[PDB]
Amino acid sequence: HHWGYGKHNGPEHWHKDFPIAKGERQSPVDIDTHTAKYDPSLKPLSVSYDQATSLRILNNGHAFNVEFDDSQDKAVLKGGPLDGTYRLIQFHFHWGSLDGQGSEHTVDKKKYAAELHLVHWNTKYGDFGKAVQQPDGLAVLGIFLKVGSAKPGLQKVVDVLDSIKTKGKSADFTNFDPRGLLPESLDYWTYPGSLTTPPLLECVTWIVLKEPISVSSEQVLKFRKLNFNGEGEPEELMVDNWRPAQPLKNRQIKASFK
Ligand SMILES: CCOc1ccc2nc(S(N)(=O)=O)sc2c1
Ligand SMILES: [Cl-]
Ligand SMILES: [Zn+2]
Repeated sequence: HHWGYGKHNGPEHWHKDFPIAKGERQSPVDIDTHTAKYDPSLKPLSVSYDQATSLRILNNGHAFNVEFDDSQDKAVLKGGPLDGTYRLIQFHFHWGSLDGQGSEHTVDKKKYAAELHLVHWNTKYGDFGKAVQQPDGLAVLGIFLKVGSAKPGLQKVVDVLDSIKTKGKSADFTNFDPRGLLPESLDYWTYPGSLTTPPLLECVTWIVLKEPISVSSEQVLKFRKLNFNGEGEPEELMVDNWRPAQPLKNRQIKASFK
């Protein structure tokens, strides 16, 4: 066995191996724009990716991760609801089999075609492994993707996917600039949550941007050519690798705007 997104190992099954799946601060969640409240206590959000150093791209059987060198303070996220410095370690996406679904977070129940997750760990914990043992160990910047005009900055990623079609495959991926995946506005919603895939640890401060980026149908279609399976195994297209919205419970989503 092994958790996945299928009928017999999907999200509704995760709680068995990972009881925290029914926890008090699970992600993703639906973002009710009318209930979210503007928070003046939020400081300006700062995304500094100018010195970002990508190293490799990997198909881990659930999605593909563009990994970065986080041995030094380069690509960092700070400000907003965050206290201290968070360092970028990797980014990945969640997408659907159709344009009408694919995102994990939803806005007023609306599902986007995909969602980009830029993962960062709190530098005061030394490293990622230690950060995931803390309630404020991680910060994930989420960006929605809608199908429309192509996103130039994403093409380098889509063009390397052919080399990592199956689970376990990786490829060198240096000099990729994540700044090319950001929308114009940094307006966002924020709330305390968790990792959206096992181990589903509740160590994440979520920062979801309001403005989605546009990607072309051609670009997302290539995402859908990836495989969940390993080389030589029966083909199971990597699509719908998203977890649905979870109970908000005792939480309040704050807005950085209006
Ligand atoms: C220790 C294994 O590393 C992990 C495991 C799950 C996980 N989920 C996310 S997400 N979808 O951004 O909430 S990033 C991440 C890193
Ligand atoms: Cl299936
Ligand atoms: Zn994710």
